[PDB]
Amino acid sequence: SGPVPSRARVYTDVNTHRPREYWDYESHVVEWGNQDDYQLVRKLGRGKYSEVFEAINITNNEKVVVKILKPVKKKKIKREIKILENLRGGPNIITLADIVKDPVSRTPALVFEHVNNTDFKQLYQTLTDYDIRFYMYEILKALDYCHSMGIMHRDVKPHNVMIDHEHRKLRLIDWGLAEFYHPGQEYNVRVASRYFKGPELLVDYQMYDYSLDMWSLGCMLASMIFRKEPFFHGHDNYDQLVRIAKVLGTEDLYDYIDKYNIELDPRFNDILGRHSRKRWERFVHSENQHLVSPEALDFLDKLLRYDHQSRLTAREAMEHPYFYTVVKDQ
Ligand SMILES: NC(=O)Cc1c[nH]c2ccc(Cl)cc12
Ligand SMILES: NC(=O)Cc1c[nH]c2ccc(Cl)cc12
Repeated sequence: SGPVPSRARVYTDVNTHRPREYWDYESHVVEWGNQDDYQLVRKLGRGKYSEVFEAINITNNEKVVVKILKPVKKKKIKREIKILENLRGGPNIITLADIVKDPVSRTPALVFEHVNNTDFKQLYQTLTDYDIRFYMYEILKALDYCHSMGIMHRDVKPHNVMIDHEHRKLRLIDWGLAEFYHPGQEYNVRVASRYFKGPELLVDYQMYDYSLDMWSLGCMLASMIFRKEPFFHGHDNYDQLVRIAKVLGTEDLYDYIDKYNIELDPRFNDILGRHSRKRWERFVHSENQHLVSPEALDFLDKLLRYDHQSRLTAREAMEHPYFYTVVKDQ
């Protein structure tokens, strides 16, 4: 009658063996700080959910990044804070230094460790083949850690990867979309950016898991190695599935729909058509060849799969020979 259920292949039950307070974020009490510890120095950007500022901690002149939240429901803020606290200190995770509240306007504001420069405008531009491997391996460290801590990031894309190319350091940021994985739980599919949503989000399969972040990572890698950003350039959510299908083929699409007994929105019944699975060589040209290799295409093929169950996990991804040179170098 309904969709066939699903469980993560790894880290399935790590949140069950935790004390309830670790993932029951609705019950978390926020420990506020004094916002008068801090002065804003200048603005750095503004995303969909917050404005971002360079700022200074006046007691100990420490330099800091301040994210002033546009108003969201109290429970999503408790979620983000709890996740950031759980992950603090893990590899390549942004560190949450404080959390403050404007006395007048009552707006919450997270305070983070300084890092500078973003993946955009330096992504498909200045990085060598070895850079891409190195930085991808650093992202995998973050994803494997957070998954092993029971947490889905759900918004992996270049805008949320802060790289500081001088010091070869990387932080995975904006955890406001992240969730705890619980076996059997049905999640909201209206997450992540259009170009990075996995097939499970596009077909509205709610019992997804960590492997969602591995579809996004595969999207990021495809755009970097082919120098085509975004790789899947959908007009909207329904067309986004069409763009994937024109690359991955429809056969595996309808195979995935049947294995999980997914009801396909009748909207799709006309735009998907029939498409062969294309070979990756179709995307290689003179301008991107120096970043493409058999290793990279093989690795990519194993991230971009319809069946979320069959994607490389993060730990498996780090064992792929695309990263042999990186691993030996540390
Ligand atoms: N002393 C202040 O209240 C300055 C200020 C205005 N708006 C903010 C938002 C966050 C943080 Cl940490 C500081 C500020
Ligand atoms: N949220 C952003 O993408 C804006 C931004 C620019 N530069 C940063 C550095 C650190 C952090 Cl947390 C955020 C930013």
